[PDB]
Amino acid sequence: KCETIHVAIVCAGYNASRDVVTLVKSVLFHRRNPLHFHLIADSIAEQILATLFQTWMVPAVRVDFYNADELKSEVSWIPNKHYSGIYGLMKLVLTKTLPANLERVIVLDTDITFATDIAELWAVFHKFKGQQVLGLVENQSDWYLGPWPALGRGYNTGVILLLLDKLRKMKWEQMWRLTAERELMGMLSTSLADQDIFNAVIKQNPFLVYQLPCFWNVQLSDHTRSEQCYRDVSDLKVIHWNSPEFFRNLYLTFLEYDGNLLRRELFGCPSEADVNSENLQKQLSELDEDDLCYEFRRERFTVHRTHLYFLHYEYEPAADSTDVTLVAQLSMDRLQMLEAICKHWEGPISLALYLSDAEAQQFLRYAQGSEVLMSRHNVGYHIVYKEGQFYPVNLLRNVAMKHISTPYMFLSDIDFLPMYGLYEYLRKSVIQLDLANTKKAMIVPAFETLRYRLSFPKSKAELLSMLDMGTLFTFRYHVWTKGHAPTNFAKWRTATTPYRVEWEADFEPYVVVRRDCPEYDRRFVGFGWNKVAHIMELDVQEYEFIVLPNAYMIHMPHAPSFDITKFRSNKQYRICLKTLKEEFQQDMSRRYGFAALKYLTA
Amino acid sequence: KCETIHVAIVCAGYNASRDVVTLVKSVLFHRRNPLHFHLIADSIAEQILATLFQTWMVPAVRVDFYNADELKSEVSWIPNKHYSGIYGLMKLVLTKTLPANLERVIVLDTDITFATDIAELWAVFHKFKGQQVLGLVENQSDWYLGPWPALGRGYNTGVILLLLDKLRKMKWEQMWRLTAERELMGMLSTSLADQDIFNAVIKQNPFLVYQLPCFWNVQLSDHTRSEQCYRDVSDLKVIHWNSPEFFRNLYLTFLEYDGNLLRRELFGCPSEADVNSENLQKQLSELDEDDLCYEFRRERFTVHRTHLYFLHYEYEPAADSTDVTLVAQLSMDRLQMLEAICKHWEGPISLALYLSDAEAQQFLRYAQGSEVLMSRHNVGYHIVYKEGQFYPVNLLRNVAMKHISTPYMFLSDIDFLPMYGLYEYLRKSVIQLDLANTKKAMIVPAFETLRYRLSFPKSKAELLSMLDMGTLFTFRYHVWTKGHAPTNFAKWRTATTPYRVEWEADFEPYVVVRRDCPEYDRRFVGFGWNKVAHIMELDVQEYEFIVLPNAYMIHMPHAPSFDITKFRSNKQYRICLKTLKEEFQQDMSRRYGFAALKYLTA
Ligand SMILES: O=C(O)[C@H]1O[C@H](OP(=O)(O)OP(=O)(O)OC[C@H]2O[C@@H](n3ccc(=O)[nH]c3=O)[C@H](O)[C@@H]2O)[C@H](O)[C@@H](O)[C@@H]1O
Ligand SMILES: O=C(O)[C@H]1O[C@H](OP(=O)(O)OP(=O)(O)OC[C@H]2O[C@@H](n3ccc(=O)[nH]c3=O)[C@H](O)[C@@H]2O)[C@H](O)[C@@H](O)[C@@H]1O
Ligand SMILES: [Mn+2]
Ligand SMILES: [Mn+2]
Repeated sequence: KCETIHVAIVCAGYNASRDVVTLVKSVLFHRRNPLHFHLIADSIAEQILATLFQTWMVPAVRVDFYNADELKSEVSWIPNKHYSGIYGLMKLVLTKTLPANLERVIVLDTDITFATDIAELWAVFHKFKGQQVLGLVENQSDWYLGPWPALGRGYNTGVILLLLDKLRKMKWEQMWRLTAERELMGMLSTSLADQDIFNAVIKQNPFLVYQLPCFWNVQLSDHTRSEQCYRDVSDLKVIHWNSPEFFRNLYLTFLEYDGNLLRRELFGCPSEADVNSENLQKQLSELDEDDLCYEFRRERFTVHRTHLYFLHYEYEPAADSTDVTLVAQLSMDRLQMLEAICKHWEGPISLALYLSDAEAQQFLRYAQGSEVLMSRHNVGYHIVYKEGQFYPVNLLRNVAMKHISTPYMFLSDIDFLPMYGLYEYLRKSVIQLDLANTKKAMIVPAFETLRYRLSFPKSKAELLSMLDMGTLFTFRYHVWTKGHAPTNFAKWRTATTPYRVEWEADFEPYVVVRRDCPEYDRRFVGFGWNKVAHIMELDVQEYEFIVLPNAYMIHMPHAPSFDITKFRSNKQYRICLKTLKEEFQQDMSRRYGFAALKYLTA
Repeated sequence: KCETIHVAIVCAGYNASRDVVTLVKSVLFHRRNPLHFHLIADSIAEQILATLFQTWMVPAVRVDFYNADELKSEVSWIPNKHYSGIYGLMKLVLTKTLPANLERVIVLDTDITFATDIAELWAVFHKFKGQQVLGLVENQSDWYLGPWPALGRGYNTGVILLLLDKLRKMKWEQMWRLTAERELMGMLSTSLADQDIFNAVIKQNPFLVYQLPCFWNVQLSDHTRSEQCYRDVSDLKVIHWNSPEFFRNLYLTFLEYDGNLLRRELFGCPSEADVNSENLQKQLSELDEDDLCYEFRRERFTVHRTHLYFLHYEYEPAADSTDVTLVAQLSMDRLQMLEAICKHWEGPISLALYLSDAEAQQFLRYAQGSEVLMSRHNVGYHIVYKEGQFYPVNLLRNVAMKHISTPYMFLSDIDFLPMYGLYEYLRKSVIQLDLANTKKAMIVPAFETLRYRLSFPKSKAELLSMLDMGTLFTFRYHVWTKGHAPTNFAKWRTATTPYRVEWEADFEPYVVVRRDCPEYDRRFVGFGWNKVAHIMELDVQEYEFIVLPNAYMIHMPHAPSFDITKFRSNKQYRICLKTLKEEFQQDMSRRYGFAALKYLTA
């Protein structure tokens, strides 16, 4: 009843990571038995998938990872032309990689979707007889009908059933190696990668292959002409999207399905105790539900499913080791800023987007449909899926900061447009002020405007002229000047060299710091006191606040978010935010003692 | 295998409508057999549920409605104090209301959630023996332990299994009527409404009751103390939320589940042909997928699940029959306007919100947590659930217009704040201009501002002064003046009486019209040409555009929506919008002929 079903998936890259996320969602939507995933992945995919499954907390799912690079030398001698690359040749060597104590496994591809319970496919293992060990579905295309030799139409490696014990007893490694060498002696190339090799083995030993029903692998490829195979669309099971209305709706069902709905244990089967799940349960049990601020404390320890590098990412290390990454976080309603930011900052960017699955797909379509975003590869998109009622601003900031590729980071905001050439200016400033060997934070002055149509200045003199004419203002000039009052804009107007300032109450500048800067406090959600706590923690750790003369950023106006609108620092939210501020002050007093006394009167 | 399962639900009110939506979602998430819902509902709930199920298009679900008011006289003689009111006493008379050809039924309450397949509960009907006909779960509270007499702890009417044929053969009506009369001779009142009466029958004839397992009705009431009943939380089936962490997560699973995922047919069972579903399938099949504008044409005919009156609504007819309803539509990112609008317009408001299920719950929490929104009952919230990629602005406008309660409607916008007292001014203007007997549209001048902090003028003179100082501008003054150019603001500055204007190219004012105004064209989605087509249709039907002297509205600035940002009338969206404009012009030429020739050069 609770028999563990083992699924082996080969993943490599960010696109493959998204595809395997979709496949795992499809499998979990129909599962009824414990699942053990064996992910053969390179480091790029391994980090993403490990973080995703750690934060996902799916009950009765055990995930293990295997170094795909170590297997490259196993297939480095086989030329390949399939778009999956060398990683497509690794499904042959799974018997060498998977643990020796495993008997049966279901090998899948990243472009597979499940419309039925995977236990039904696992039950097919009971029907194997004789020496049949590879459960394969006959190819639905005329590719092998005349390519690599195959039996009949050939078999498709999109879904495979393997009996590892029998393959190991029969020395599958030597068999497939000899078959591949013999085929490559004349073919000299592979058209469909290891799949072709599979067919070659099927030619030599047809008795090893068990022909599964066609509806276990519905290949929607070009010129498929398989209408008879899926004539009964109601009873279709597994779909393969190998293409370079019901199917579209089914795909969109899982592509936009909420993954947090999968955090429910399997009935009748014990769930293994995970450290993160146990910690979350203990912390939530410690919280008092009678307290009026229960929601905020619950959101503080809430673990959000995080998908690092949601889009393709590339980066090259800086030769001078002084590179700076723009760090910001945003929700969906701020997407219009992104392109503008990409037009101002030419350096690496690390963003944390708080999107739902539907919003994640909308953002993916927007990014793939935008020339500006597709022309830039050094922008890191880390999607933190929505959960709870409040906006985890500090959690998003921590996610963005932790996954940068540069020694220094600028803790900017998505609503702020920087000046042109600020990237090179900060790269020079870190060398000039020697931030590597000192605890110094370089403050970038913040300005705000109320006009959407703005002629962005190309120099500091033009910015001063615009300030004189009343078009621009210092940030929060009309509401709360205490935030940037210690910036000393009056001295900044005529300053030609960076100058040090001192911390004051409610100070919250925008700082360029090192990679190892202390993290934000996750206890603050929504709007208010988010950056004040971080600036206080910076000051208590002996950080020197330095204002640069020739740097500035302008806060473009934005409609109030639902966070502000609902919890506009009034009534229950104001009381809870004051309580959180008091708790943070108490923790500051306890942790550092004498060095943190001056913040009590702040 | 495909046996039809009949579920009887009593619904009354908007809160009950939301609850029954949640219950239906919970039932459909676990169903495996055809479902036939019998909804005993009053007109208020009947309209909402009929529209919701018509737009929902759930396969293998047959919904029928029964007049609950006609049954009131059947229980008008029984005093009741339960918060469900007289509608709570109707479950007794279901045998009188349901069709005589039905044998077995499952009676549910609006506060029920299903965590297991309802076919499992329907299979319990096979286990009935003897004269046991009411499948009930013993009450889990000490309410009946000492109230109305009961057997043991009593039985809970949250979930009932009825054999209608046997009840009719045994004359259940007379039995329960006599039992209720005898009990009320001494009790004189009902504490738990018909439930108490049920228990009384259980006292007289205990052999009629079949005691279901406890986990078929898990009552989470106050002082429940039933930990033993749900000690195995993994294998819990039906939850009753009769209260005035796993349970919370389970409730939020269905409260925020996407209902459009339920539009999948049951495997192995034929689906009945519905007129709306057939029309949608035919229209989508007619559309060419090779056309680059496939998405827009698909969205044109897409049927969106509509939930009329998502919150409690009250209204009183105007004595003079000249009342005007502010009609507007908005998405989530415009919620901050609502309260402001409620501070300006004291009359009835009809709004159409394009929210997802999670966004619907967020809006419900915001509205229940806001004093301004809870103090106003004449605001109609019609939620149109998200589907597709584009914003159905015209569909939302049609939904808002069609469900107003007043003879006249103002086709305003959510981004526009009206002047104080505009409600009474328009109520006087409709009488002054005699819009009842003439085809006249009263134009309200539109202005825009770029400053979020605005001192709203209390008179026209102050508005003129603000215009002179450059603080305010006419709407789209800096971008596209053609939209409100025919408004003739120069004449409006000194005008003291309403004056007629003439239609011009791309004219798009904001008009007060009658209830029977022609609807918007649903072929336009996103942003662009949405109101131009409606104004052209108004002009081609001989509507006189009248500008009022002492009326104005100010367009508060807003961050660009994702619709503008992505499809900012550029590239593919611009081409598709131009194509839609051309098609609308062709339809205008064909439908009216000579009277529509002047729009070709527009
Ligand atoms: O730096 C500051 O001075 C202030 O910045 C924000 O306050 P504010 O800008 O008024 O409010 P938002 O516009 O909601 O916050 C801006 C930042 O939050 C993000 N954001 C986006 C969308 C959303 O709904 N909520 C939200 O907080 C934006 O992407 C951006 O990074 C913080 O919430 C304050 O705690 C802080 O004092
Ligand atoms: O009112 C008008 O005359 C014009 O409104 C919009 O032009 P614009 O104001 O630039 O764009 P929006 O800000 O999208 O229009 C305001 C309306 O759009 C609604 N809205 C809200 C949110 C959203 O995502 N999309 C959207 O269209 C708002 O609720 C409000 O009713 C349309 O693009 C024009 O076709 C229409 O004629
Ligand atoms: Mn901001
Ligand atoms: Mn607008």
